[PDB]
Parts: sequence; structure tokens; C-alpha cells
Amino acid sequence: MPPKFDPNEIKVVYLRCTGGEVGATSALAPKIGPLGLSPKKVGDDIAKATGDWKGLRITVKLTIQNRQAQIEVVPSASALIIKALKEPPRDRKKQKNIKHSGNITFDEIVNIARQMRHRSLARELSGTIKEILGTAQSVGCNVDGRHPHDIIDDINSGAVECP
Amino acid sequence: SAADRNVEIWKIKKLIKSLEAARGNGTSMISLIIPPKDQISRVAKMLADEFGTASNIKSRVNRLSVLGAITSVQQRLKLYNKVPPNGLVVYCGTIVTEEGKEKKVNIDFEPFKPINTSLYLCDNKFHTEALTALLSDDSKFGFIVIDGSGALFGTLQGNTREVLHKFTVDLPKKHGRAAQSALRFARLRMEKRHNYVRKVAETAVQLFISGDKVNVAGLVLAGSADFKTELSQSDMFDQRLQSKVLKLVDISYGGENGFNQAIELSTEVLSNVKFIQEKKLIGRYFDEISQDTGKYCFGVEDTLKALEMGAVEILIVYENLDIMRYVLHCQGTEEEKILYLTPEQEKDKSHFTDKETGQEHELIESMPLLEWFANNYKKFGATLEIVTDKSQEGSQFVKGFGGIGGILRYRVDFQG
Amino acid sequence: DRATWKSNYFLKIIQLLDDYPKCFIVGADNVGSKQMQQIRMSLRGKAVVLMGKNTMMRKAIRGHLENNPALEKLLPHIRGNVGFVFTKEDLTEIRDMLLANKVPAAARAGAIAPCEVTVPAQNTGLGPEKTSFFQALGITTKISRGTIEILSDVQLIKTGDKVGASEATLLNMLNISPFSFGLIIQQVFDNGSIYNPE
Amino acid sequence: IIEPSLRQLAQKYNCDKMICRKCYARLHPRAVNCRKKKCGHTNNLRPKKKVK
RNA sequence: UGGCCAUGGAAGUCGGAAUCCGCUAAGGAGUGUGUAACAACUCACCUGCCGAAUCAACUAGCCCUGAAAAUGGAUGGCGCU
Ligand SMILES: [Zn+2]
Repeated sequence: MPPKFDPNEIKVVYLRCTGGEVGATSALAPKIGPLGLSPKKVGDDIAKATGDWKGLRITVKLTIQNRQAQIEVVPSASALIIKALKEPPRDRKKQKNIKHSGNITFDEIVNIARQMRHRSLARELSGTIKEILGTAQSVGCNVDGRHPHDIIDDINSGAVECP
Repeated sequence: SAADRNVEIWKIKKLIKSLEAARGNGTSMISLIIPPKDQISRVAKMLADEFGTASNIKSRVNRLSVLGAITSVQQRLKLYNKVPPNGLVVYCGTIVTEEGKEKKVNIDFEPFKPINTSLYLCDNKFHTEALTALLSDDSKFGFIVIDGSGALFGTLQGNTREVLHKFTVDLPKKHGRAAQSALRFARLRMEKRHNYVRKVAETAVQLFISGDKVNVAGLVLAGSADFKTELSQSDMFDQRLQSKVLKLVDISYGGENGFNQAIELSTEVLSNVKFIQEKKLIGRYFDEISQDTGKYCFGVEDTLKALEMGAVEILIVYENLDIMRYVLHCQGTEEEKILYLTPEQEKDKSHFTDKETGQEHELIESMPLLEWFANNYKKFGATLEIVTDKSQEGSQFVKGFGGIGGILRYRVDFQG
Repeated sequence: DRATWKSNYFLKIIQLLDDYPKCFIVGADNVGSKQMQQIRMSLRGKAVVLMGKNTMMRKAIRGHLENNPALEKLLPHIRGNVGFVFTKEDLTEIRDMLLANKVPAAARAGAIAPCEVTVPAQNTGLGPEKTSFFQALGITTKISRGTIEILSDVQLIKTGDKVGASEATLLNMLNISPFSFGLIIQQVFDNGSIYNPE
Repeated sequence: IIEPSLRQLAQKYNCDKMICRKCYARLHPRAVNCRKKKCGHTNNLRPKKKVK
């Protein structure tokens, strides 16, 4: 990759985001794609295959190029997994009104969300992570018919289970 | 709604494309078109006589089919009580097609847009040339007619001749028969005259502007007596409207009787507008090539790639273009691919064996590319611009660059 | 705001003083938030880092509270850009951990030089670019096929010398970062006894 | 072309200035009000437009 | 944390519904610069020095800006601080 055209190993990563379906406007390859042996249409098809059947409401795309074989993965964002665990799935084209229903409970499902966080946050364990992910939700609005804000203060669960 | 109009336009384009293909026998088809002002009784009479004339056509197959076509159109016209606005278009016939299927067919429709063209024709095919011409020429022009008696404002599509608004005025006399008062009366006369110009200009702003941006692509001032001159060279006339003033026309007559005159004299200047917009567009495209920039792109292999990626701002195409989008498909493995092929590469091509597997890769039928551009340029960046081969820059673009390219939103690198 | 917070800040420092009988006074200096986050991640389990003001001038109020002497010795040393590190493990080990962490942070143009900085003989990693920036002061650089190669191992800046602007920028372009430090240790508090990094 | 520190030195004197919205007066960049009695010490100030 | 709507691009930043938690010493799901979009830069909380008042928004007096005419010119004139 430096002087002319050489693969010594090539386990090269770059971060794309968004990818519900193929996308006509694409913008997947160019710049980084062709130089480095990853093509365009085939790379788009591989990206669709990995990010197919959930998530279809936006995804994340780390692209580990093994010479010519890209390894697309879905690294979890908090709002994306909330939108995945909503009332699915009216995918695309109505739709339309809009994607902000936001009354889908998730009480013990967010415990899995705080566990799947890649350490991060500089936390004092889940006790504080619960407060974070209970407010990441712009849409969800917490349990059954609750608010977010100050109900978070009185948590009585999952302090010792999340490590 | 604008989107609903665009859908109706596309539906009618599709309808016209299906009718052009049709074909049949002898002179069985009945291309009929009616203009909006026309009476239906008059057309019904005409068709009845045409039915009478057909009643001695020596041939068998032709005669009977034509009678039944004329019978059907007469019945269609009975269903209407007036010719609807936009005119009427009626296409009767007895089409041949695959499976030896000699099927009768009747398509009357109120077309989108007012059309000014009458037509009666019988032939083996349907005559959808007038419609295609109205679909092409979307450039509306405006027409202000000034006169000391009274003004007129109107519009003008390729065919159609509109009247938007008009008034008359009780202007004062030329002379004042007092020595001292001659001067004052003269100044009063010039003020009244300026207030008329001011009133005309205000009415033009009301009419020809649409959402603080002029709807008409041109604007003809006509009349006499250096009055239309006063309107063009004046600070009262708004600059956004004034900037598109294309002609000052010296006519005789005033009002509707002169409106048509003004059009006839202005016809040459109006047709040249599209040609000028092309020169400006392609001239802007070729600027990028003259400098380094690297915004520009050209050719299906590059321009489409640019379009897919970091999109184009403007995509420029020749009207005619040969190039066609085929859909290639595999027999066994169910693998597929789409490619954009030239007239020689599409007609016969041994390339399309699957090779890796070892099968014949069948090319399932095309959709033509420029149509393809029209379908989903909204999907990509946008501003699909068709250009002719007439201008010297345009001819370069067609002959040299292959009649396809685009001006890009930012700088882009390419390889291979 | 800023009455209840001020009271809450007093409660934070007193609780930390009650919990831990040992504190490490560290100078912040030219430091980043990224640095402080990295230090938090490294020293998460044992130590707790804090950054204060003249309401650390308030150890007096802790000493007032029907109990403590020895905190009287710590009052003069809360000057300059100072932060605390409360902890219970040990003293000499924690000093070694603080010294071992650190960060690069590129040249400060104008400030003093701690060590004898050098420029090894190597390519810059560029095309036919300005060699004149390097050769202006007194460096031997050639365009050895495209890349700007420095042709000798030379000392630009010595100990206790002021770093010029143009030479600082060239070092930043080369990605040479000997200047800055991270954080310094001035004084210590260990169960009443005071040490001076010894 | 021109040495960067030298350039910014010249800029300080010709470019980094406030300008009065009423009278166009060229003012020091700290300015809140105008100098000029002709505009009544306006306080409508804007920055001098930078060369792109 | 490419947060959501918006894909034409807004990961703080053409716009708009939002709009909280963590770390917290503390930083708005962001004042702007600017970007296709970032980046990069810029705009709290806290210190170090210095050493008592500091600062904001209104309001009303005098004064000034606003305030351009044709014979040379009039607080009555001279003049007057
Ligand atoms: Zn001024």
C-alpha cells in the first residue's frame, strides 16, 4: 500500500455508518474502496448481506478488509438497539408518520444493552450506566407509561449482575 | 400538487410510448385530437361524414375496421357534453400484436396542459407527434402588450395562446390650450402616464411572479409609441422580472388583436431561449475542463460511478442517447448483473457467457438509459439537463465527450 | 446553582479526606482532558483523582473538625495549578505509577527544554515540499528522490534552552514529541508524615 | 511569497479591525462603540471582511 | 454518540422536534468560523499572578448624531462659556 501496489498482510479497518438496505445514493466505496482492492457493487452486496434482516432502521459498518474480502460487523449504538427493540417492523415507504411511536417498555432488555457496551464510560458499574442508557432513548420513554428524568434515581436492580 | 402533476405527466408519457408502438392494418387507426375551445357537435358531425365516406371503401378488412373505429369515437364523444379544458385527445383503432391478437382499442383522455392543436388522421399507426412536442416544450413565456388605449398580459406555450389579464384607461389629451397652463398640464399628463406604467408593472409582478421567483422563462413587451420602452427602461419595473425581458416588439393594433401579431414577430427570439440556456450550461461545464478543478466528469463508465458516489450537482445528457441499460441473468446459479451498453455492444455480444461457472449468461431485456436517468435522477443529486447538438459547445459535448457528463458538487479523483 | 454545588464540593473533599489517610499532590501543568481520562482509566480501582481551587484551602475546616492536626503542613503547598490524588495502597509504588504513565504532547514554542532534543537522519514523509523551513536555521536536508531526507543526527535544542517557533513547527510536522511531560509530583501526604519525592 | 509571522504582523495593522455600520469607520478590533461623532458613537459594528 | 428527524449532506454546527445521563472540576446532544461531511479552530467550571469594588438592564436631564436650498444674514444686534 505505500510505494506502488503491495499486500504484506492487509487487515485494514475503516468506519462507515448507516446501511438499512443497498442504498442507491450508496457512497460506500470510492476514495478508500478501489485503491486497496475492494471493488464497489460486490462490496455493497456484502454490506447488504451482513446488515440485512435487522437492522433495517439504520446500522453501523466497520469494514475490516482482508485483502479483497471485507468483514462487515454491526457494532451496537444505544439508540439503534432501542429502535431495533421497538414495535417492528414497518421498514420503508410508509413508515412516513414517522419512527417516533416510543412506548415499548424495555426494563430488563436495557440490562443487556448496558452489558454489551464495550466497557467505556469511565463508570462505577451498571448503577450509573442504567442512568445513561435510560436517557439515550429520545423515542422509547422508558417503562410501560413512564417518563425518563428522575425515576432513574430510585433503581433497585442489576448492580452486581452486569460485570 | 406538484408531485401529483409529475405522476400524471409520467403516466401520459408511458401511455404515448405504448400507443407509438401499436401499429395495425391499412388505415384502421383514428388519431383524433380536439382543441379546448372547440364544439363537440361540430366534431360529431365531422366523424359522421367520415363514416359516410368510409362506407364506400373498396377494401374489406380496412373498411369495416374503420367504420367500427369511427363508431366508437362517436360514442366516446356522446359521453362528453363539452370538450373539456386542455382539449380532448381520442385514439381509436384495431391494433395487431403478438399471439395474432387483433384487438380493438379506444383511448380518450383530457390531456395534462392546454393544447391548441386540432387533428384528424387515419393511418396504420397512431400519430402521437403533437403530444410529444407539448411534453418537450415546457418553457412558458409571458407577454405584456402596452398601449395608450389599454394593456394586456398573457402567456404562451409552444402551441397554446393564453390571456391572463387586461385593462383599458381614460388617459388625457395630448395638448393644453393655455400658455401658462400648457406647462402644468404637460407635467400632469406625464405623471398620469407614469402612473399607468407603474400600474402595469405592478400587475406584471402580481401575475408573472410565483413565490418571489418568475414562473415564465421569457417576457415579451409589445405595443407602440415608446411605451413598452418606458416599461423596460424604468426603475418601477422590478429587476427580477426585468432581467428576463427578451424582446421589445413594435406592433400595430392593441389588445388581443395585436397579441397574436406580437407572438409572430417574437417567435424567432422565443425559440432561441432553449439554445442559449444550453450554451450557458455546457459553457459552464467546459469551464471546469479548461481550468484544473476536477469537478467535471464524462462517459457512462465514469459519470454513473460519480453519480452513485459523492453525487453530481448537474447531470448533462444528449437527447437522443443510444446507450442502454440491460439486465443480464444466469440460468443455473441465479447470479445477475446490469451494464450500460452502446448500440454495437448491445446488438450482438459474445462476452455474456458466465465463464467462472461455464454457462450462457442470458441478457434479459433493456430499459433505455436516458429514460433511466429521467426515472431516478431525484434519487441522485438531481437537475437532469438534456441538451441538443446545435451549439458549438453542444456539438463538442455530443461528438467529443459522447453526449453525457456532469458538473460535480465537490472535487473528485478517478482511476483506470 | 453555585451555593448548593459549593456545599456539595465541600462534602466531596471532606469525605475523601475521611476515607483515605494518604494523599498525593500532583501538579496539573499543560494537561489535556484526554490525559485526565486516560489517568482515570489506569488508576480506577485504587486511587481517586481530584482537581481543586481555594476551596481546597479548606483542609483548615477539616482540621477544625474536633480531631485532626498534620493537615496544617499541607496549606502552603496548594499553590500553582494543583490537583489531588487520594488513595490507600502505598507511596513509592504510586509515585512510580505516576511517573510511568505520562504522555507525549508536542513542542511548546517559547518554553524551556527539559532534555537535549535531537533530529535523527530520516525522511519526513512528503513529496517535493519546502526544504527551506528546515535549512533556515542550520539543518542538512536533501531531496533524495521526492522525500525530504535529513542527512545527519544533529542536536537542535539543549537543556535549559528556549524553543524557537519555526523549529517547534518542524518538530510537530516530523511527529517528534520530547517536550511537555504529563503531570509532576511536588509533595506527598502519608498518614501525617510529609515527603518530598524521596 | 511572504513569511507567515511577518504577514500576520502586517494583518494586525490592516485586517484585524472593526468597522462601523453607520459611517464605515475603521476601528480597533476590541471596539464596542464607534469613534466617530458623525454617527453618534453608533455601536452597530461589524468585522472587516477577511480576504478568502 | 454518525444521538434523532432529515440522505442532498448536518456524527454540536443549511433548517426543525428534541434535548437527558456519565465522567464529573466540567464542557451545550452546542455560540460561531468553516466544511459536501468531518477535521481543525473558536465560544463554561476551575485555578496562577495581580489587589477593591465590580457588573447588568432599564429610566430620565443637559449635550451630540439623526439634520439637505438656492442674493449675504440674523437668540433684534454686538457679543456671551
Ligand atoms: Zn460610525
